[PDB]
Amino acid sequence: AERPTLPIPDLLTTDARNRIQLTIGAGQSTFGGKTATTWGYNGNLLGPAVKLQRGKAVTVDIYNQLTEETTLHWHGLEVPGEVDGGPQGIIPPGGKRSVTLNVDQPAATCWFHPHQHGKTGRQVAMGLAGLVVIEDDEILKLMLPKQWGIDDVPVIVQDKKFSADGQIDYQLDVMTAAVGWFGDTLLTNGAIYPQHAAPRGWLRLRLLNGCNARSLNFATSDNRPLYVIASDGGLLPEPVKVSELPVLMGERFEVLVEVNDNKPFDLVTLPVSQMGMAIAPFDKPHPVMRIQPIAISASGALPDTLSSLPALPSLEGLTVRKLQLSMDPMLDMMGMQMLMEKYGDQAMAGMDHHMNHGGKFDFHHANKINGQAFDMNKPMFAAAKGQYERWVISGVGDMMLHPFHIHGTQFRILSENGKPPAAHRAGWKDTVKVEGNVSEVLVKFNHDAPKEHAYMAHCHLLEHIDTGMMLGFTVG
Ligand SMILES: [Cu+2]
Ligand SMILES: [Cu+2]
Ligand SMILES: [Cu+2]
Ligand SMILES: [Cu+2]
Ligand SMILES: [O-]
Repeated sequence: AERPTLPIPDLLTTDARNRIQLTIGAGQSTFGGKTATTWGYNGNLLGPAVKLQRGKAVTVDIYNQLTEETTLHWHGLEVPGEVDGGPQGIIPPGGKRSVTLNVDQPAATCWFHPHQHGKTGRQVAMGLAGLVVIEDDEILKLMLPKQWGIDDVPVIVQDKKFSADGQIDYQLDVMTAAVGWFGDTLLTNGAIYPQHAAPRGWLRLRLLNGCNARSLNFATSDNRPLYVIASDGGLLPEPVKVSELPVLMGERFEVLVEVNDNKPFDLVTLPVSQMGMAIAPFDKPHPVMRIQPIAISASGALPDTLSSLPALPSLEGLTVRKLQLSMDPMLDMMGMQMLMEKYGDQAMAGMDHHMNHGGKFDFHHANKINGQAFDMNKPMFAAAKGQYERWVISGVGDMMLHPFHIHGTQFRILSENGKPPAAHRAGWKDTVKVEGNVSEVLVKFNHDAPKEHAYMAHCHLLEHIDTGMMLGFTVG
């Protein structure tokens, strides 16, 4: 049997009333020939790509047809707290909420997903994620590959595991609270190892790591390079050639890759040094999708220059905020123990050389920032509006991977886990690696967020969010 074609999310623009309609609902999908209940936006699984233009306002009407509450957060969008769709942005089951997004940031690939309090991991695992394609005047002048689903394609990479009956096997338990929910089956826009037919020339891939907990590292099967043109928050100043591209949970990169006649190749993910993530089949390079060259010329360009990246400002005088991540030691130890007991030594491959005691010992509030498991009723601080701040985020105290994400902003990384950032990570980012060390970012918030619709700052390993590793903050 041939590989299925790569599914392409619909690219959705506004109607005459200036509205985009998103319906959140349950349906069925098929994986390895077996039906599973899944959730999607405007469909059974995943979601569309919402197209936004800088300087234009759109209204999004969001219909929750689930039987449980949800929220809809626009990861990477610089919007006021009131429309941010964090855990306070509740959409009742069977209800509708509308938001007006006044887009004011550069071209970028962002995404959207639920932020339901304590249930974000489950709701993403069940299928809910969509994309956001922001354009501006600058990017169109570059003449990059631009034919959606032909030479400009989104690639949403996610793992799942399934029970014997075919259903998605999600659990938030002591093991997954520590190390995350991860699986043995890799999906690419919902499909298992699809093919994508691409014209000769440049192919633009908009890569999203949509896994709950699994870090990825993209490369090609024949070692042809990837030319990174954009990070979370938009274009780099010029392309950065890489042989491999690590991507943390919730991160996006756009790359160009060459397509040549008669030479199919795979996009793959290489084994990562993260606990639990190198269990077979992920102990070896794992195909993500096959690129099948078509002998028709593609028109897109890889320009020498992409955008202007402003200089980092002087750091003296700027407010320095400390955010100390932590995990309860006992529940960290217990989750790791359960991982080791289940999978053995392979659960640490590639790393460096039972009674009820009450609510005090509950893993549901075991993970914390500044000594506090997330309290939706108490923002931890008020950040300045329109002012650069230096946020220092420490994971010293444990060795888990914490891709740290801050709502309401695109920031510049100053130190990523104790080193200056790689060139392709030195531009606009909404995520920074924290793993047993300290990161520092330069952040600015252009929009207000009140106590009642506060911004969040959190680890993007979803099971850590749901077990407390998040804080709220206000702006303005
Ligand atoms: Cu996110
Ligand atoms: Cu976000
Ligand atoms: Cu974490
Ligand atoms: Cu978030
Ligand atoms: O998020």
